Amino acid sequence: DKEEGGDVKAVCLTLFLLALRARNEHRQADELEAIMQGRGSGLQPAVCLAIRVNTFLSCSQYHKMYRTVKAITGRQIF
DNA sequence: CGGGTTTTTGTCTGGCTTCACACTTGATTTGCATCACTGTGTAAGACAGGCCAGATCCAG
Repeated sequence: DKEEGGDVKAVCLTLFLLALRARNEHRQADELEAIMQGRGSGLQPAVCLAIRVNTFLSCSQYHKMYRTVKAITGRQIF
């Protein structure tokens, strides 16, 4: 917070990417980049909105599907 | 119109990873084209024509 402005999460993921590249890995690096950016392993709200609308899903139906996926998989895809 | 002072970076430098890259063939798994059909088209209004009724007219 003294000289680097004061953003904690930024320094955190930067140090993690540096320590990861130290191990010269690309798989994990790309995974965390996609997670932190919001492009892989998890849909944007507009994307799931388009899916729910263009497939005629009811709100109740969509909630049922969301609940089932979250219960079985354990990871929030929608 | 271009001098100071940190940012922003590709290297120099050579030596350690973790993935990349030739071949099979028999499956196994995805991806995509094809075919006979579907729904949404969904109540009233204008006009001519036959028919008596009753008004319009005729003549003893």
